[PDB]
Amino acid sequence: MADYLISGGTSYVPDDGLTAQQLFNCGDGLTYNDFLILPGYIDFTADQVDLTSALTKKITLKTPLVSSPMDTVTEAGMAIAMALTGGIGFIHHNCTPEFQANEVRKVKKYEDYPLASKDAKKQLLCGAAIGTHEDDKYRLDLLAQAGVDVVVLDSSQGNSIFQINMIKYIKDKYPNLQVIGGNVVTAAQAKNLIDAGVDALRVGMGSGSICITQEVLACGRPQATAVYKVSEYARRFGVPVIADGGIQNVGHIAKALALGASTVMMGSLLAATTEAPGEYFFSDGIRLKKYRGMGSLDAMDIKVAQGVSGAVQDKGSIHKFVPYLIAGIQHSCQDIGAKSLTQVRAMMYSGELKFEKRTSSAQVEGGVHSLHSYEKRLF
Amino acid sequence: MADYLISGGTSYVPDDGLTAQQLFNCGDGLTYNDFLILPGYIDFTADQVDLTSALTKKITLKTPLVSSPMDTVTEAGMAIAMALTGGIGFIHHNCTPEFQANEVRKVKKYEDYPLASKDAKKQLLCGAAIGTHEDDKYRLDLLAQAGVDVVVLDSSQGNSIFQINMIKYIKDKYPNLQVIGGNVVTAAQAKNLIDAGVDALRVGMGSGSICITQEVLACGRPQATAVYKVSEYARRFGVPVIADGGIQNVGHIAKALALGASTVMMGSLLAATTEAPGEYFFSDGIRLKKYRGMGSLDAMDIKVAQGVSGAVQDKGSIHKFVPYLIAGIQHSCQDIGAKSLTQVRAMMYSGELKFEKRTSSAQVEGGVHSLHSYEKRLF
Amino acid sequence: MADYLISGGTSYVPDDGLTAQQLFNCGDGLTYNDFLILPGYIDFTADQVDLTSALTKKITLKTPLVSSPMDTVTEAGMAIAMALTGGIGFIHHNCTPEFQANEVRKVKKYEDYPLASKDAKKQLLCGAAIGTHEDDKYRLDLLAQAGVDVVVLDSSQGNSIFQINMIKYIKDKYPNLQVIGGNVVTAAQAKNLIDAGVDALRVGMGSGSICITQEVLACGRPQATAVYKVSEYARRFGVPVIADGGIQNVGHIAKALALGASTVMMGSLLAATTEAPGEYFFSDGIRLKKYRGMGSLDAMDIKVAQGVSGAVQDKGSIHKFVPYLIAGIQHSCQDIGAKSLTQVRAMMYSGELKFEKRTSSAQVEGGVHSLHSYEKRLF
Amino acid sequence: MADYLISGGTSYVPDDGLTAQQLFNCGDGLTYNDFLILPGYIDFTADQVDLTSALTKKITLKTPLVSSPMDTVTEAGMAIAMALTGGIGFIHHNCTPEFQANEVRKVKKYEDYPLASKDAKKQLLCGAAIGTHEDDKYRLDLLAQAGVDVVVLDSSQGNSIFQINMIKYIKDKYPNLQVIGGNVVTAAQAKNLIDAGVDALRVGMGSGSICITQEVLACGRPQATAVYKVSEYARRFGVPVIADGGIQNVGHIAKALALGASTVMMGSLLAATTEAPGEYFFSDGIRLKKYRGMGSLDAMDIKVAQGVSGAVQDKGSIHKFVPYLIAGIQHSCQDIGAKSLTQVRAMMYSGELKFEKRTSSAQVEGGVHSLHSYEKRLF
Ligand SMILES: Nc1ncnc2c1ncn2[C@@H]1O[C@H](COP(=O)(O)OP(=O)(O)OC[C@H]2O[C@@H]([n+]3cccc(NC(=O)c4cccs4)c3)[C@H](O)[C@@H]2O)[C@@H](O)[C@H]1O
Ligand SMILES: Nc1ncnc2c1ncn2[C@@H]1O[C@H](COP(=O)(O)OP(=O)(O)OC[C@H]2O[C@@H]([n+]3cccc(NC(=O)c4cccs4)c3)[C@H](O)[C@@H]2O)[C@@H](O)[C@H]1O
Ligand SMILES: Nc1ncnc2c1ncn2[C@@H]1O[C@H](COP(=O)(O)OP(=O)(O)OC[C@H]2O[C@@H]([n+]3cccc(NC(=O)c4cccs4)c3)[C@H](O)[C@@H]2O)[C@@H](O)[C@H]1O
Ligand SMILES: Nc1ncnc2c1ncn2[C@@H]1O[C@H](COP(=O)(O)OP(=O)(O)OC[C@H]2O[C@@H]([n+]3cccc(NC(=O)c4cccs4)c3)[C@H](O)[C@@H]2O)[C@@H](O)[C@H]1O
Ligand SMILES: O=c1[nH]cnc2c1ncn2[C@@H]1O[C@H](COP(=O)(O)O)[C@@H](O)[C@H]1O
Ligand SMILES: O=c1[nH]cnc2c1ncn2[C@@H]1O[C@H](COP(=O)(O)O)[C@@H](O)[C@H]1O
Ligand SMILES: O=c1[nH]cnc2c1ncn2[C@@H]1O[C@H](COP(=O)(O)O)[C@@H](O)[C@H]1O
Ligand SMILES: O=c1[nH]cnc2c1ncn2[C@@H]1O[C@H](COP(=O)(O)O)[C@@H](O)[C@H]1O
Ligand SMILES: [K+]
Ligand SMILES: [K+]
Ligand SMILES: [K+]
Ligand SMILES: [K+]
Repeated sequence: MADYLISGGTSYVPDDGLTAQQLFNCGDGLTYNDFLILPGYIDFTADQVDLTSALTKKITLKTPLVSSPMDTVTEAGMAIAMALTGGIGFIHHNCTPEFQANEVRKVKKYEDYPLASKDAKKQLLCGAAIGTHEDDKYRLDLLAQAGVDVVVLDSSQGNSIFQINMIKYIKDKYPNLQVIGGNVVTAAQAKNLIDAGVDALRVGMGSGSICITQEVLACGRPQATAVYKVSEYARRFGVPVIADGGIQNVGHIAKALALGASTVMMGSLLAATTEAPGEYFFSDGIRLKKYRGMGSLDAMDIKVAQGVSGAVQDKGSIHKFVPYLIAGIQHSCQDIGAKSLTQVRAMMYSGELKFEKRTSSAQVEGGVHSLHSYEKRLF
Repeated sequence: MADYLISGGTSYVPDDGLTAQQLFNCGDGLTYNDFLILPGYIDFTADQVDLTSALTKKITLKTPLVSSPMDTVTEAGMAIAMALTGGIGFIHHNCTPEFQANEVRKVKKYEDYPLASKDAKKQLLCGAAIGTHEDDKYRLDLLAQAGVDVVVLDSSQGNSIFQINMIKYIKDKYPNLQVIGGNVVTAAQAKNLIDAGVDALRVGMGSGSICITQEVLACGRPQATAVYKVSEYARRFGVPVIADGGIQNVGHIAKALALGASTVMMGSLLAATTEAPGEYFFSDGIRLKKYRGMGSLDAMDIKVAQGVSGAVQDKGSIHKFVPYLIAGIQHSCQDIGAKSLTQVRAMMYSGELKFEKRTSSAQVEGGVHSLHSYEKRLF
Repeated sequence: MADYLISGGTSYVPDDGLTAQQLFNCGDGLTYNDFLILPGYIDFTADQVDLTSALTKKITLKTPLVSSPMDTVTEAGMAIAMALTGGIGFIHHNCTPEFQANEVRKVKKYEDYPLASKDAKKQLLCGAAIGTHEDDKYRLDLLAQAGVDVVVLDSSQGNSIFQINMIKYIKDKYPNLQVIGGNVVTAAQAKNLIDAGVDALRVGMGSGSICITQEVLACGRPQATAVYKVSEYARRFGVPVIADGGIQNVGHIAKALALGASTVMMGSLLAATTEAPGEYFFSDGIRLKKYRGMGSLDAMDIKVAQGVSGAVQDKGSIHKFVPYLIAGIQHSCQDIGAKSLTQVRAMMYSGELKFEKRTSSAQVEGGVHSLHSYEKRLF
Repeated sequence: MADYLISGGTSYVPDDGLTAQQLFNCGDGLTYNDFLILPGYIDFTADQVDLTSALTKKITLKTPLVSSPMDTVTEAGMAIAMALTGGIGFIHHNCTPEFQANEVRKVKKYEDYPLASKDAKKQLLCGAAIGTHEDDKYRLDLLAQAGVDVVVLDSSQGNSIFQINMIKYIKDKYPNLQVIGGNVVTAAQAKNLIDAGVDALRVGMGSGSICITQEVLACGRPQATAVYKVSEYARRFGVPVIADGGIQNVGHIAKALALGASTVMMGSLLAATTEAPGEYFFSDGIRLKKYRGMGSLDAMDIKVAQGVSGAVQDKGSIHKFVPYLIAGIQHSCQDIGAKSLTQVRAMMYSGELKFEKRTSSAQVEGGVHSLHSYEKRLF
């Protein structure tokens, strides 16, 4: 009958809101806080949401969470905790190659965690970072001998001849080793690195909490727009994206995933956790832990500093914080009417998922307001 | 793996062309010849295309073809042929009520045609037209006694209190009789008639081959835009649309169906057929049959004429012409990558189906050109 | 000094006109006659212009001219003449496989023409057309045994599972045989065929002089826009384009090449030439030769005709007509300030080359006007 | 082959971001902090970047850095240091003509610095400022007798008959003396001054750190837009531009140079340096030096004040600060993929260089955020 024959029985949907393509075609240079995702239809419970994510072409994780390769964020303990909770961690390289290899070995030889990320031998997955310099090759070798599963080329500007040469060298010498390229914020850089043969991209420049690259070199891009554009280009070749930098809350993670990113990497949000490197200290009755950019003078100690050093308040253990992030992501997916992150991205690329801009007054309204005092308890 | 997890395994589609919503949002006042449908992907043969169409809320036809209720187009013979070939015909009402009832009876009592349109009693479906005047009520009664399955309220401007009153009267006295309202070209008229309780809409004003309403009363609308807008509004309430007027070739039928119409009604294209009323004559060696608008002075014989009278060249029998139209529609559906008209409309409403405008030079290029002489043989 | 340091010594260029990207982003559905190329700077003579063109990934021609695979256009003689003059011809397949193979053999065994197109063995290059049906495979084999250098899959709508399967079969059985896919007018079809592994694309649908596909199936695209879009997509993967259909004069060839096409294929312009198949006849004192679409009822003799049959006036020998086209293309390149077609396309993609739209009055002004009578002698 | 013939072998570049022309055609009134430069491709080291810049038509500097002619910024010592480090300084004129001439003489008679800016006699380059009043002529004479190499006409609004008359007088009496006109923010003012015969333009009004002209007289322009527009007009006649005012960090210098400026002049950034005039003092444990606008009541002591007076924190010696600025500019050039500032401007005018807007949230993200405390050490 006509009820089905007119358009296939699918009840029409009133057109309200903007698609991601429309939102990011205005050239406004948007970030996470500049927009919201409109709600959809709910016919499932939050606990049924699947957060399985692809870190690289061949590596798949049960959660989209990744720890940044920073000397104040990720060491063997942080990597072990992230792998157990369903994510992965990248060991920093501001150390001797032997120390990094030893940390990787500690991660690999570690012995309920149903979501634990493991390799074919039931060993916890581990990542590591290397540079684009000649010495890094030796470092890579040691990391290869320690059983590292994936390596990320660490650089503020990854579209360089040095990085392409290193990618080709790695692929020739270690064909089975997954390689992540970055950082990039434009489609041209992504094209160059994908042609080089990378298995994933790391997207972000200037958005880091401890980053001052934008005001020093005038180079960067708003995080949300960069994520959207790079993910849209990379999806044409089946290359996943890691949104790196600018993450402050679960909402940012959900927005990054909805815009095309397959994984999200956080430095500050995981900083000051128990598993993070360093020891807690006290200042004015507040418990804090050090957190610094790898380009800050302290980290590298004419030198042009690209980062700052400071402190972050204690957040507890990873084993309690990560489940909260997982629950928040699941609830966001339920609110937008998606049973999986893959479905979220499919809806966004198909135009089903709708977005809306936020004015400054809209941002004020969205946050806490009109209260004499209040306390915020996330969980 | 990433090949499926990024967006669900559906290979991305480059964005090329305009959606129907984009095409008809420019306010250019487009007709059929002003645009083309872009080709898609073929993974089936043309003969598998299903042309099942909904004439009304409860009446379904195996073909989308309908014959206009005109004194030079549709009588008992034309209706019988159209029903046998898979369509339906509406008996004109420029005659006594008894004559129209007798024609309806002839259609109903008629005794391989696999696509034949039949009612629950295996009797050929038949339609009829009535006016919005007091006398028409009596006419309707006779048509009801003859077994008519559907009635169309014939008027150049159907958004009138008289038509709404007649619709309510029919629904009260004949609850099981399907009623078609029209003609309308705007969403407001469609809203009024749908609220009245019509089972289908007849869309078109000024586009008829024998119509001069636009130049006499300055009232009308381009056919393609009217079809799109009225169909888009009516789909919200499950009300099918009959695109009436302006059809000159199979391409026009395909375009009308793709823009939202569930059926297409033709007066001139079926004129001069063997089953059409009247007798053939000869002029300058050309075999012709009369064809006139119901608003022309001849048809109604101060009077304001809204149509003209003339002649149309012979086209043969319906039993050979209609199969050609069916084959052409199937081939168009295959070219645009749809296995059914329902799928065509679903794709158009979902944005998958793409369109492109045509400049005057584009129209010239599309037609036959750069030939000293030629002969056109459709089939 | 400042004369060079400000911007590198390159004198600034006033911004006047539109780039191709700007021109074809308006969604107006433009054809060749709807726009003009603005002149540039001349610092060379016309005879220095290089017309070297890439027919496929591995086949390069000294001229961009190709003869269509039509039963009234290209046979052994036409192919031989085109190869000698610097182009190439594709043997039609509306014949027995043995006849086509014999024509290919005649072309291959033919024994000053400095621009002659030859293979590694100094044998004239020859192309042939095949269908996407099961029988065509056998045909292909014979064409392979006759020494054909390139094969084009002939279809009005080339984005089909059948064509992809045939492409894969050819690449598996004949890895060294160049394959041309088509016809396509959108970037999605081009993506599918390029992923299948074609070596070149054939772009055009509805623009043929003897084509009525647009009015019968409502499917097609304006030629210029299709050429631009498909060429822009294909250039990303190094796949050349053959603009097919709608060519009436040298200006159209130049426009097609400037919009991204690597070669141009003409059916009507080369029709009625001495080397074309068939015999001349006389009508009202005019010497004409037959020319028909391969989809016309005559060519294939329910059948849905997609072409017409007619006659075209005599044009002389190919050996005199082709040099005129070469000279005209060279003069157009000189006028737009390019020493080669490669440079033309580089300028167009870089935005240096500028275009302007043409109104109908502009088209009238561009043509001959305000004369009581005149005679047009091209050369 | 096709790899090179299609477009010349240059791999296509995905279109991402806006050109400067597109960015500044929106009429949004942008400043430095409102946009970012997108990264490019790196195939060289930062130390190979050439910062050679044209101060005027005939004067070329090895660095684009200039010191403002202010009584709290530039005296003989500051000029000597700037010339030694590769820039130049302009002696202020809020003093007796004899004092200014003596300072110029001190600069000229000063006796490793490979980048030192020297004249044909191996004497350090020196600039000076004069007004548009009758007395200034005498001042000019003394400055001419002291060996000044370039003179800048100091005025908040340089498009005046007085300034044009002074320019003509200088050119008539001192044909070989380079003259800088300003200040201007629009293309009409630039046209007038260029027609007068200036050798360079000084661009800025309302952007100074100590300037309140915008709120007092309602006259001014955002700095970035003014720089872009004036530079674009001046480049047509080979006239360089000095971006004056609004510089707070290296990123601002890089942005100003990328938008068309040939040199950058800073008052506040060089204020409180050791070579700056005045003596350090202490306030609340902070070491500060005075810095005031030349239009402030203190500087000129009804009077309409156009500037304010205050203090700036100590920054150290010029010989250490300037190298940091040079290194930062080089790193920015490397990040955007340019080996020289000339190449940067050529890329920007050709559209190769891309830009992106910044929302307020984008600005917040770009800066330091999400830290309990931190310390910023530039170098
Ligand atoms: N084969 C090569 N031959 C010759 N020349 C080469 C070669 N390869 C690169 N160059 C050039 O030398 C410069 C150096 O810069 P890179 O080594 O590329 O690191 P970087 O730019 O990210 O940070 C800046 C400083 O931070 C310190 N640090 C330590 C550990 C980790 C990080 N990670 C990050 O900060 C970020 C990651 C993601 C977003 S930020 C930073 C270190 O001291 C750096 O110098 C460039 O010009 C380059 O082209
Ligand atoms: N209860 C009512 N009480 C009082 N006043 C009423 C009432 N009801 C309507 N009026 C008003 O009287 C006028 C008459 O006009 P209608 O009867 O509505 O027919 P119409 O406007 O289509 O054509 C015009 C003339 O053609 C002749 N004719 C004969 C047979 C069929 C057609 N079909 C068509 O032509 C078309 C169909 C689709 C596109 S064209 C035409 C006839 O002689 C007409 O007068 C209007 O003002 C109206 O409001
Ligand atoms: N393996 C397969 N198994 C099953 N079903 C298949 C398979 N493969 C395709 N089908 C389907 O059967 C139909 C047939 O159509 P095709 O063979 O694709 O040719 P076509 O559509 O271009 O022209 C139309 C008619 O012209 C005649 N003719 C003869 C020689 C050359 C041409 N060249 C052209 O005209 C043009 C070239 C460029 C622009 S026009 C035409 C012939 O009689 C045709 O039937 C389609 O539905 C298709 O999907
Ligand atoms: N031949 C002439 N005959 C007759 N009338 C003339 C003639 N020439 C100009 N007038 C008119 O008299 C007024 C005076 O104004 P100017 O002398 O043009 O200086 P100014 O407007 O920049 O600053 C304002 C006050 O600051 C004090 N001061 C001292 C030293 C340096 C500066 N430099 C700056 O501040 C800036 C530079 C770049 C951006 S700001 C300022 C001084 O006391 C000023 O009066 C105008 O109306 C004018 O048309
Ligand atoms: O020193 C630095 N300068 C600039 N960016 C940095 C530096 N150190 C780390 N980053 C980047 O900023 C990210 C930290 O993001 P966040 O802490 O979540 O805001 C890291 O994962 C790196 O991509
Ligand atoms: O006399 C008339 N004046 C105006 N419209 C008419 C008249 N007669 C019929 N029509 C309409 O025009 C249609 C004919 O369309 P066509 O003959 O396919 O061009 C009919 O089905 C009516 O909707
Ligand atoms: O019968 C047909 N129907 C539709 N298109 C055709 C037919 N025959 C040839 N063509 C196409 O039209 C082209 C002829 O272009 P033209 O003769 O230069 O205008 C051929 O090369 C085919 O691509
Ligand atoms: O008193 C003033 N009122 C307005 N502008 C001034 C005044 N003094 C200096 N300026 C301008 O402001 C610039 C200082 O820029 P900044 O200190 O880098 O922010 C100088 O080079 C002059 O162009
Ligand atoms: K709120
Ligand atoms: K045509
Ligand atoms: K003309
Ligand atoms: K930041």
